[PDB]
Amino acid sequence: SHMCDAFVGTWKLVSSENFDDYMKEVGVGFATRKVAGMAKPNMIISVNGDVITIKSESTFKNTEISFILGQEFDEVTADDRKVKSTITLDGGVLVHVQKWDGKSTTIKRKREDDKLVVECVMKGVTSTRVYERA
Ligand SMILES: COc1cccc2onc(N)c12
Ligand SMILES: NC(=O)c1ccccc1
Repeated sequence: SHMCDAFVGTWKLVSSENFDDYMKEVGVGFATRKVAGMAKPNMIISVNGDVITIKSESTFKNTEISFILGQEFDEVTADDRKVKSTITLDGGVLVHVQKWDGKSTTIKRKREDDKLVVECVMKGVTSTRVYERA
């Protein structure tokens, strides 16, 4: 077993709050905000050795990242930013920091009851996205 065990599986989006405002703060343009905001992604998390893979699949886009904790990687986000990302585990929370163009945003993923709660923060704006097992 490893502690990241509790994240592994297939998850479906069940609620979202403030995501349009988060996207505005990140710099996402109108059309992508509307279509991305409509999406109901599944999140598929797996682990093989030290490598964690997170896939996010929707009618809008299918994305995939694989990474080792603490080891930076380059990521093309669903909104087409080219970012430098680092993901760590802090007290049981996956903490994903994206850097680009002198800006930064942080996405936290945590298990709470039977949910996987995703908190996205850009400056003072937070969006909370709740997933449940598929
Ligand atoms: C991280 O992936 C997403 C985050 C937010 C909305 C999304 O729509 N399609 C996606 N793959 C997606
Ligand atoms: N999984 C999500 O819904 C998500 C939203 C925004 C940024 C990263 C992930």
